[PDB]
Amino acid sequence: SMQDPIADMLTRIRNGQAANKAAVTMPSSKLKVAIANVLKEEGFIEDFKVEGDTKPELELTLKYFQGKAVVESIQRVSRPGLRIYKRKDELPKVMAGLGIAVVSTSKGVMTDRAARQAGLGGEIICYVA
Amino acid sequence: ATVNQLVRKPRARKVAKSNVPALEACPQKRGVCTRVYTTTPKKPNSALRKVCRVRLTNGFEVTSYIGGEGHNLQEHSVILIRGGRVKDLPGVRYHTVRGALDCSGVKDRKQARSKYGVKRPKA
Amino acid sequence: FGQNFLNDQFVIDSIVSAINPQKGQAMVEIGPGLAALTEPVGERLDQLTVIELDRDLAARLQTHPFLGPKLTIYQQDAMTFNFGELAEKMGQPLRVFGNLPYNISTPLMFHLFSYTDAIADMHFMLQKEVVNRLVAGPNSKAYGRLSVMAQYYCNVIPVLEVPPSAFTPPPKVDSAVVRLVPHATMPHPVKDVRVLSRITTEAFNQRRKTIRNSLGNLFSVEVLTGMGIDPAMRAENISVAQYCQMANYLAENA
RNA sequence: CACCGGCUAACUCCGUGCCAGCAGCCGCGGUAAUACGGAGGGUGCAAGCGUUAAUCGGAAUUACUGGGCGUAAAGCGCACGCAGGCGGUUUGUUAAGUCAGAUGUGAAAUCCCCGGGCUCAACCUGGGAACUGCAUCUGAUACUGGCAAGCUUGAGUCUCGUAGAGGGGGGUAGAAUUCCAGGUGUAGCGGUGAAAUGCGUAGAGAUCUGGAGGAAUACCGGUGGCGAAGGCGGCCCCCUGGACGAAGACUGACGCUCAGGUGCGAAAGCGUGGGGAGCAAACAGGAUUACCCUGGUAGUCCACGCCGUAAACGAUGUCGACUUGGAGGUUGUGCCCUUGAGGCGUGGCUUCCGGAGCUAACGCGUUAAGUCGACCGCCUGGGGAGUACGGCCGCAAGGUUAAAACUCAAAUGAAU
Repeated sequence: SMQDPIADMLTRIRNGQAANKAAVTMPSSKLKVAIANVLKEEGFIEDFKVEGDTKPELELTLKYFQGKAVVESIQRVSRPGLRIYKRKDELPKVMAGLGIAVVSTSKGVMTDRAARQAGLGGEIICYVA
Repeated sequence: ATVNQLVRKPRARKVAKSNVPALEACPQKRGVCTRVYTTTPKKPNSALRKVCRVRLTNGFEVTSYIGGEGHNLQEHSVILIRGGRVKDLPGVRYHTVRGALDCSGVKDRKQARSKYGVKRPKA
Repeated sequence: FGQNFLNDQFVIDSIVSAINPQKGQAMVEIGPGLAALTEPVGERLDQLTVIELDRDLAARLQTHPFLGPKLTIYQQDAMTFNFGELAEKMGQPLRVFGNLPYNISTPLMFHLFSYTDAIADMHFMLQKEVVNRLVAGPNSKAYGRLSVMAQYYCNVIPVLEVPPSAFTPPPKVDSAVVRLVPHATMPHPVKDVRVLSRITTEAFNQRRKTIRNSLGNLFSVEVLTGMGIDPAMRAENISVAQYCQMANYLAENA
């Protein structure tokens, strides 16, 4: 059955980018919304919207520069079968700093650079290049 | 494959088998010659190679090769053997050290003398 | 059609050495053919009695270079005649051997076991499947009628294996050499051999079921209990001596 | 001191003639050998230089970092299911995991950094860093866990129908083969390349009439349908399992996978008792130079037990989500006008092409071998070997779990 919705959201984004879609939709949740906000601030997607009351659905708008998907590679790191946690001076860097890593700390969901700035560690969610 | 399967059963390394069991992790061994004879090689090769049957101090009994041209081995000769197999002679995995114990050096050698126990030509 | 003769010289040294034909014994080697098996008979026997069914071979066989006048040639089928006739002619049991088509090699030994004393020992080369059954014993899958009947007459000993690549147009099967030599005395004599064949044939015709009904067409449970034969064991478990026990009983009684 | 064919830095002459010999691998040597033995010249190390033994590397060749399973080694024959692993969404609380700070400890030596002393170096030595660990206090609350209360989209229940060789039991019908009893009738029939065994004057073979018994269901029939797989085919009744569709109501995470365990499982084979028309291992005969012909037993059939294996194959584990199209088949249903096989839709199962992508290639391609997540099974050069010894199971045949010594430098897949 469905046992990991974060990976499902990432796969929807990846498959939509590969097929030149304009937008993607999925069932919503708080964690998904937080991840979407972090993605938007770094300029990987255009915008996100949530609508619905009893069954909210989250709608994302994808982004292309010039006949090219801007999200080169998105990958899930800590899964239900194996969870990954890192201390502050072990947080990884993606493409030697050109990419981002989504980290869940005690103060919310941020990127690796923001966590390093705030001096925290946490759980690694995904790598986005 | 899966993490759970590996937790239940770890990866296992294959065990290496030595090629020279009669040496028993010793660089050389001493033995006594039981039979000195001549055998033929396997296909595409033609010769009459010289070998010997030797009984070691640890109880094993093996066949060893005698390199160079000419030798003086007979029955009840005490020799020293080392590792190394002969390719086109099935069942031979040890060489005989020339110039040690009852084995003598090769006559008239001038190149690569130290591999055949030949003293430097006092000439 | 085409037959496949023996060409390799390395193999046919063991056969000659194993027979070791001396002077003063009657050798009756059937089907010389190209004399591929009699040419390595160059230690010679000052005589031999040869049998060949074909006149063309017999005709272009009387001279050779050296053969000429040492052997008497018969041109009748070996399966038909009386070997024992040529037994008081010399006065001793005959020593024979052959390389016949496996196809016809079975009926001859059963035509030769009847004449008994006129025969001293044999050395034939047969198929490997068949050789194993001949020397086989109880409780295996190579145990059968052939084993029981042959073991009742003579002793079976394999002599030599021939790997398939020794013959020209080599087949898909392997050949072998066995040494059989008739017993001096019967360990278990039977009045009528045909009744023994009848019992073994019936028992091994239903080889896979218990003898309470495999062999119950003639016997009864309490009878077999009388002779100490378990009525719940398959035919392949019955020893030759036991098979001679009910062979004797079926004639002793009705 | 070792080396000078390639790997690998460094080349010529003489001798020998598949001999003598060399060799880590591939190999060299049968009359001009840069590969064997000597000499001249050269290359690499140097008070040392080579050989042998042993460990890691190269080896991503046990793969946590970091591999695979359609055809190369590798998906259990199929299902149910306990322990275990994993688990939709909202609010509150807790603070176990997790994160942050501090304190105690982590012997000295050694390894690393900056210095100092032996004429230099090896060596000796001062100070620091490190010792990635453990424990205890104080905090943080995003994520996982515990506890409490909810939600309806996952999973189930109810109402009405549809199609189907799905399963168990009992009846019955019509064609055909064999046998029996009657009619008409006279001399061959059967078989083969040709004959023979065989049947017949006690009337065969042929043709019509009546009966007995056993096994299987022509046409429909489909590339069609149903079943977890093995598999399921005349017609009628009784008992019974699943799938699918319409509208509405209800419960409220009740879920997925599954080592040991339990069940089902073609044909052949076995035990106890029946039955026996056709066919037919073995067997008994007749021929011709394998294969053929005439008889014919076990068996094939039924009731009840055992056996537990197949190229049991889509050579493709089960569950869920996402990703351009085109031709067919089969089976439901909503709406309009209505001669409707008339138009507009909406579901389930199934066959063939082919796009991106993937693949060693062949090829797969929304029923994936594409992009991902959860759990399970299995693989590690070829032969020896699915073998031996031991355990468990079986009436037996045998099934299942499962090595090593030794031996070779290959064995293999797709395409040209």
